[PDB]
Amino acid sequence: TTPLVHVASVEKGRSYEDFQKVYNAIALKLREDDEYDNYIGYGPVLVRLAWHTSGTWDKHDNTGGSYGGTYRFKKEFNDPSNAGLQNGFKFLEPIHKEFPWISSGDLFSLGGVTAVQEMQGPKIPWRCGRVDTPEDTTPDNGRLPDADKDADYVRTFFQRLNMNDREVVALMGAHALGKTHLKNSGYEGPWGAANNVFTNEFYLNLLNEDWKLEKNDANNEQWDSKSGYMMLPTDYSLIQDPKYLSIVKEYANDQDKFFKDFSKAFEKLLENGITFPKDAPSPFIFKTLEEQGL
Ligand code: FMI
Repeated sequence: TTPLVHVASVEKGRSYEDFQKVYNAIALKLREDDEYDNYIGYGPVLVRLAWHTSGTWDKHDNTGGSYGGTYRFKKEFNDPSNAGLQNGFKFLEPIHKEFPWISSGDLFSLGGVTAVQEMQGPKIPWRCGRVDTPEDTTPDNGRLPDADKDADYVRTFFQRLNMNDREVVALMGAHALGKTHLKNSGYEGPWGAANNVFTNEFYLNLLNEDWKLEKNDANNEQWDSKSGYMMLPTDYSLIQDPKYLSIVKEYANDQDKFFKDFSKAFEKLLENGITFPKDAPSPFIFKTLEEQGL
């Protein structure tokens, strides 16, 4: 029961070039399967997948986390909190088939990095080495957060993932991506207009839109704006709490600062629970398809 240690182990003989190839395959498929979710594309769901497979981590005993790639097991696969992520997993299936040597954890996390970068977000340094672990290492459902709570809940919840106020506010900025789907979470609507482009729009919308607390078709409360945008109760709590509000304003006024902070927090999130040997490769920074002329 003692807190186990997960040491990163580089996939046998693999290096930067090998992972850039996986990144490219993911990016090329993101470009090809552009019709998904009313042309939003698979970018957003891949980011959510990367986060959900990492967000089960508990700093107290190092259980859960991105290391094991346990989402491939039924218990986690069927977590109500992961409803809808099967689309992301299906997307990665052909990728894993072409590169069977990559671990599940590395693939799930790399999918998130690839999505953010291809959607014009900041570069996210990424490290390889996650190793698949047995089905009995799969964390129980209920470790992922709820969206119907307030700022105090958010702050306390994220302490389990060792994230502070700035890290939490920065991570939530990813909600500029995709949308909520009534069938998956009991919420409906997008947070903004640039559904598949990574920008700081989440913060601008929180501050500039005229929000009204309404009930959706699932009988859940959510904040709506005449522009057709929505915010979860937890999203809105970021402007209700004075400390979170200050940070929201900072990111709404500094795109570069948001990109830099999100990059650090996202990499941290994807690496929580992993021990990287002193002589492990330095983090990889993958070139986008655009940068490669592909
Ligand atoms: C890594 C960034 C990130 C973080 C940190 C983070 C944190 C948290 N998220 Fe969020 N998320 C991200 C990225 C990130 N999210 C993305 C990209 C989406 C869009 C998914 C899609 O469009 O398919 C979504 C969609 C989504 C939805 C709609 C799901 C659906 O109906 O398909 C809900 C209800 C929530 C709830 C919550 C919280 C508030 C409760 C778990 C929360 O704490 N999210």
